[PDB]
Amino acid sequence: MLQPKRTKYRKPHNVSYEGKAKGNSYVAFGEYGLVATKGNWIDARAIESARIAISKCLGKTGKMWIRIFPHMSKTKKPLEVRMGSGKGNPEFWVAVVKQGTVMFEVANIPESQMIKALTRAGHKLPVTWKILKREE
Amino acid sequence: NLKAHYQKTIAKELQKSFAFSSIMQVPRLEKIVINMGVGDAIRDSKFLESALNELHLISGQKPVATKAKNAISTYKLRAGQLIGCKVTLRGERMWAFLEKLIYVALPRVRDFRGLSLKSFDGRGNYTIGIKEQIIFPEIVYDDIKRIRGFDVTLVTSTNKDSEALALLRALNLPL
Amino acid sequence: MKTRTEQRRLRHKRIVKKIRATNHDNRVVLMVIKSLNHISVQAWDFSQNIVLASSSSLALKLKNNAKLVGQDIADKLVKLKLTNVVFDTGGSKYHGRIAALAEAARERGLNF
Amino acid sequence: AVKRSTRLGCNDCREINYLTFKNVKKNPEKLALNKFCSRCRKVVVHKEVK
Amino acid sequence: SKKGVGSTKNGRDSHAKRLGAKKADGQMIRTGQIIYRQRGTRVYPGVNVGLGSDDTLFALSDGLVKYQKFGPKQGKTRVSVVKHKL
Amino acid sequence: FHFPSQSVSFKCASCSNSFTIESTLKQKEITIDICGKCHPFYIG
RNA sequence: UGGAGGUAAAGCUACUGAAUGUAUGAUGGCGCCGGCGUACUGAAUACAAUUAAACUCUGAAUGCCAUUUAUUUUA
RNA sequence: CGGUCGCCUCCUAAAAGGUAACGGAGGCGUACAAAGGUACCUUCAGUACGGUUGGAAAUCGUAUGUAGAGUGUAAUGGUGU
RNA sequence: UUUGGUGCCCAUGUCGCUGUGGAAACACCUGGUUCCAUUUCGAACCCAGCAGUUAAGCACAGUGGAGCCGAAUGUAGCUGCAGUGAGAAUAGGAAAGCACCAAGC
Repeated sequence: MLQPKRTKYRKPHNVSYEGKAKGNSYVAFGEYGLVATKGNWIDARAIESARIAISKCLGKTGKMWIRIFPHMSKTKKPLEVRMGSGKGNPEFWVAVVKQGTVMFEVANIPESQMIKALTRAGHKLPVTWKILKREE
Repeated sequence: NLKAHYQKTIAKELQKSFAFSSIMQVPRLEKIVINMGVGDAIRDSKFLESALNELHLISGQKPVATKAKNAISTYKLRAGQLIGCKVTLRGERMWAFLEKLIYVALPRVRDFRGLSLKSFDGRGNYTIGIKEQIIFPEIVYDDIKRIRGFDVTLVTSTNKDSEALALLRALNLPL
Repeated sequence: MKTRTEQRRLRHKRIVKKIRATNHDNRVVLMVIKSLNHISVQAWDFSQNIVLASSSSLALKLKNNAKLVGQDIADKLVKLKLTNVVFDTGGSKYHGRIAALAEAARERGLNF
Repeated sequence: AVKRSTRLGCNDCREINYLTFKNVKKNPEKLALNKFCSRCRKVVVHKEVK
Repeated sequence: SKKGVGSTKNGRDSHAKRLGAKKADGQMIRTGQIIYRQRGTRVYPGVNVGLGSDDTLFALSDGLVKYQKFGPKQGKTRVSVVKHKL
Repeated sequence: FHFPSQSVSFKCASCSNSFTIESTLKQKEITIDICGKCHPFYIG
């Protein structure tokens, strides 16, 4: 999949993030971005699924970047186990998403193909796809 | 004595040849450092007596060793572990040893084809490094068991390497 | 770089500040400059950033050995009654005619 | 539980005078400091009396 | 059903000696009163402030507590018992 | 203080370099064959 | 009103750490002949934007203690 | 029972601080007769240059950066004569 | 006030450069010539003087450049749902300023 080198803490809290979009409200080097209508904790499986679906339905001469890479860790507990004993277990690393952050920034391929690519990634991504233009 | 002779005629000649806004931007010398880096003294070469003794022999100031800059495992030393010996040279002793350095040590340099190796740091210093500790008749090759010399250094208050080069050119030192 | 003067100044300032801090009741400040020709002394009161009196070849007691270079300023300060001063040891270390000058304060009222 | 302080007594009256921390590693020996004693009211060289 | 459950880490909040602004601006403070409690010299005593053998700041003499920013960035904080009459 | 170092003179054989100066206290007049103009490139 | 926070928040080339094209691109993959740029490892900055309770260059309101006019009650 | 029984470093814990948790981050059960005091002196580590071994670091002489060195600690901040 | 002492606010004022005044004072310099000191000695430290100097030590104008600070609105925060108002960005700023003593006055 897509994996970070390390996380800041092995078992970070699922802490609430009330506020607004910090950092990425746009793309950094692409021409469009798959921007979500929500901010949550997402894993690398959907990241890879959406990214490779986008690349498959795009062309070649365009360039690809992932902006908000997975940076923190996810702590999830198995099921059918009684509540207690603190937190769960460290698992798949997580990319923190805020209200307006962009996962994938792409460039140099026909534009409507970019819109379609982000839509079909929204099919492969838990969030409702949102289209974003070129910014920096 | 080279001291008064230089300070009277040669310093003035250097000042008037390439002039400044005064006659104290002349090539200035704060001191003369004589050095014997012996780090294998801890590794049992001669247990630090060689550097102290021979520098004291070629000293004008009481020899004080300096603590190491770092702590390294390939040459054991930590929290001090003074390696080698170091002597500063002030007052009379500066020119007292410059006379022997320029008149006696210079022709005895094995690689003496013009000492302009550009050992300047561009920071107003000139770092003469010789792998032959036998450069003065003030030392006999029986103190240490290694190829050894000195990293002596001419120093300047106002940092200008050309000033040290001018000092070198005017003291019978071929370039 | 250094011209053997700003080291004296930096030592002198650090020590006068530390000694002023030793006594919470700040007195008149005796800062003395060991110049190469003579020795100058100034009564900096560290409450207004001003000077009360001075003694040097221009102020009083022409070039310093001459223990009166400190005696006159101490006499001026006992006309001000700020004795037991926060006496700076000086960046120039306490030797030479300064040994005459510094104790010249003690013999002339400054009971530090 | 265990103690790093030391119990020190005056060498002129044998009373127990001082209880202060005491380096036990690099100074395992009994401490002999010249500090104030009360039954004579003056600085005397106390010794470990126990 | 319970026959054993996962352990608990040494991860509960560490409580220190009670510290904070024991005195505030505008009120007279008296000598010996604990004006500030710190663990390590970070907030610096000014004038007429005593530091005991706990890094505990009390009033050497009477005055008013004052917290001032100074230095090259207004980041350094000095606590000082400025000489206000008792 | 460094143990006292006294005046030493010099004498050469192929250059006759005579110079007196304060230096190491094991020698009074250093007589040598190579000093001054004796090295092949000491000239200049 | 005073004090300072460091919560929220922008930002993290302002740091702690992951991160990306772009800049030198050493340096080692890879060959080359002490010589050489590298299919890639590729430092950190210039530049580019990031992620974050245990990150804070900054950075509030609120809150907090003191402050003075002040009101309740015989507590 | 797992785990626990004394104490401290960060935060969730909502800005003085605090802040609950079967909440996630580390340990301690001490260390200096100097690491106390007085006084005087005294600094960055690093990095760089050029240099007897000495190589990247020792080594000298500097420049350099001005706190990322150090300061007893676990972590925190703090500390520029 | 020219110029010597340095407090005091900070990166605007931190740095860099163009330079300027030094005539007395000042700094280097003359030397280790004693007092004094070097964790090592004339490098300080001490002496007792300035042949010399504006370069540096000192001070004085500019260099808005590196760099600082970063305005208003808005923006999150905030939390009667708008203000409240960050940050951050821009404008612009600043090349220091705040004084005494002392001689050149």
